[PDB]
Amino acid sequence: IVVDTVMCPNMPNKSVLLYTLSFIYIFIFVIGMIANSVVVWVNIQAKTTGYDTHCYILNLAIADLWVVLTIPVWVVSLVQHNQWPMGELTCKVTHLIFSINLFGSIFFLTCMSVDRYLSITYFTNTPSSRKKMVRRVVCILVWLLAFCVSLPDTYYLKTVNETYCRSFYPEHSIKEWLIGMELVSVVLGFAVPFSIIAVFYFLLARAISASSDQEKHSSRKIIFSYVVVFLVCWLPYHVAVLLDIFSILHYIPFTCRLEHALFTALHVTQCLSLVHCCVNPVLYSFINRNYRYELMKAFI
Amino acid sequence: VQLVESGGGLVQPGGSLRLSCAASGFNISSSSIHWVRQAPGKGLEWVASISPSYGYTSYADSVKGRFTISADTSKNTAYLQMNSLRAEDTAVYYCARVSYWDWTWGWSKYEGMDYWGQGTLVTVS
Amino acid sequence: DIQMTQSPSSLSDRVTITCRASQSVSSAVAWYQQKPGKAPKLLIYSASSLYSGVPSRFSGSRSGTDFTLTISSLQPEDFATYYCQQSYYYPITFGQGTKVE
Amino acid sequence: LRHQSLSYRCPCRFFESKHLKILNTPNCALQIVARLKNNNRQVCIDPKLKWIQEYLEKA
Repeated sequence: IVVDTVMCPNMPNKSVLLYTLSFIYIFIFVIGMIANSVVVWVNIQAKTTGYDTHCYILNLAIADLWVVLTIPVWVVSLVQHNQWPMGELTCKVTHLIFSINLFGSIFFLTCMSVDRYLSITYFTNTPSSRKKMVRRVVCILVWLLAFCVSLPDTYYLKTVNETYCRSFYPEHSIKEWLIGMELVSVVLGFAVPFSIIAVFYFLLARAISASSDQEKHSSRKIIFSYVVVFLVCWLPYHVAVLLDIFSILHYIPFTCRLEHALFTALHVTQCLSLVHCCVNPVLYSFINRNYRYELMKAFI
Repeated sequence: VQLVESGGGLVQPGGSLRLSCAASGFNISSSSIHWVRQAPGKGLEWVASISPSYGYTSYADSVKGRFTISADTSKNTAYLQMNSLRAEDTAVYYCARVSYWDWTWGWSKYEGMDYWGQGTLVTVS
Repeated sequence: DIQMTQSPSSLSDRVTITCRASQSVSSAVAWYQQKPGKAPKLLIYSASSLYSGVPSRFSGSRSGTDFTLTISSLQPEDFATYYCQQSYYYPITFGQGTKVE
Repeated sequence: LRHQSLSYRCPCRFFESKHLKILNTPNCALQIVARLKNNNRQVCIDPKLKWIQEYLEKA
């Protein structure tokens, strides 16, 4: 055989990229916090008004609030070229909060998609008490499920010349864990909720079309807008992650430029993914006239 | 959206009788149809309801089991079918609609019965 | 049934109809107006939100289990047996009727 | 999901026990990549292995 040596020189604009990401992340932090906080407040006040206010909406806002709230720790670590200045216990705690809440928010979207179709067909002769009970049961189940999937990553997350905190997975399964976990994150994050989103919005569009009274008040386009926005937020990031996995397994031949491209791509798409939590309030709450009226009341 | 009742008449106790609430307009499987009886010189009392999507009926205790409610979605109409007639049953039977629109959903409210018929008089002589 | 005590059952103008509930029912009450030999017309669904084509004189409120329909100035279309309803729990339970003479 | 701080940019975040491509990255030190006859898949090898280090220093 022969050994080819590829000297990989330091990339020029790495510092610039990290500064740019911090610059985007601050905007994510501000907009996400503000949006979610006002939604939670308005949600509480709407129950007072006598509205059948969805439990799911309140929960979605809370879940997004937490994800957005774990941003500063990531920013601090990122500026120092992913070096870790905090403690191991800090690393574990921040990661667990980030993970549980992120999965939970996505799951609440999925619940709402199903709930639209159920509200038109099934729930219309169902007691008010019974539907509220169903929402509460689902709310507990989503939090529990979110907690369950988040836990393994935090367990193996341990702070490791230069200090970094990066998860060290079991000796004989390092590979397995890494790859496995991310794919679960991809499917549960995007494939499963996108499928649900598409199906129950296609059905919703069909149902509204069959109706004549409904379609006057409900736009046809906005239904598909929900589907397309979800697609846009998640697909690039998961593609970037998959490309990274391919490069590691070298089905993409190594180039210093390829590494630079991956580094840039992962970071940019990470910003796009984190924009998801900001955009969640707009789709389900802001469109509705009722929310706007309540929000005006709350504001004054 | 118009409701017209066809039925009523004089029918001896222990009998049966059917009423129809013909609906012209709205999809009747995206709304629940309820019946409310006003007994002569006495208060209202809920009678029956149906969500035709899954045929999810629901009846008041007084008429529980002994009345039946069945709907057709092909032509919008709901049918209240009575059995075991009594003086209790003597009333003017109105058909009412609880309506729904999916434009709002997440910031919904607890709607009442809004589109009401004109009612047929059932007498149990 | 989840009982409701609607009072007074006779009335005559500042008309208030107070409806108490046996259990906490949360804004699923309804009020009505059935003119004699004519089907009811909705006046207030939820607990304070009027239905379309229902005048501004009608005003709902919830004070726990003490719901109330208010008519600040009475009109000759208001002589009807108003029936308190709750739909929070099924069976849907109607009041005792509030005749307005 | 994991933030990129938790999975810092390396050529591989795992190691295994013909041709070698040798990556001298300023990030996660010296790394190895090794062809496999399994599917032409190539993954990193331990950069603490002795004859690996001797080869790296030699080259």
